[PDB]
Amino acid sequence: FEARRPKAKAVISEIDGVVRIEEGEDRLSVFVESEGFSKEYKLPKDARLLVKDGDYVEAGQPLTRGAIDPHQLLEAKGPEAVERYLVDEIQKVYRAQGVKLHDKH
Amino acid sequence: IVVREADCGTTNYISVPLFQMDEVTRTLRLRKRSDIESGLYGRVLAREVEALGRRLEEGRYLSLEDVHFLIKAAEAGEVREVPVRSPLTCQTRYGVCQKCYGYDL
Ligand SMILES: [Zn+2]
Repeated sequence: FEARRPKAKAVISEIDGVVRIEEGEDRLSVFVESEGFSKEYKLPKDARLLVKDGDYVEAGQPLTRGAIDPHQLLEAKGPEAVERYLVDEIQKVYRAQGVKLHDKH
Repeated sequence: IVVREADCGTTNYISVPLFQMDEVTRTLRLRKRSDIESGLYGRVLAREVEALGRRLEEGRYLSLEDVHFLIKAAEAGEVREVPVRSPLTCQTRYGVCQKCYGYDL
């Protein structure tokens, strides 16, 4: 509700690229490169990523596990998916606890 | 936020699939009853709906039986997406509308 930066924050692609895993036994970095673009992502060897090498990615798609920063995916995927993930998580915890309520609210 | 215009007059909407993909299990599954019941009950269709031979007129309000029918229609595999008027898409300014809101619970 406060759109605060997650503690466990997970990285997300900024475009629709291809995946390239690169690990020099220091930093496990995963590049995401398009046809006319490219950018890498500095990632720690600890948190396991969700995308296997060579795979195709989508805009704002999560590369690693953990909560997604609201503003981050906002300027990536779009406002549509934003609303979605927001309410989806709130209902995640609420439904988990065993309290049902309409999404409208 | 107050209901002012009974109809804002927008065309926008959001679809809400009844299928939430199970993680580590891959294969998609139907959102258990309470989940769907909490999203489609007291709603208003944004567009026409065809499946199982019965037709849902655009602008038809939903009740328990309605959402249950959609559930069955999903299980049969005739529908997945659910076009509805959301409080978000609502163009009512400084408030909301009827069609975009729903049933007074
Ligand atoms: Zn409205």
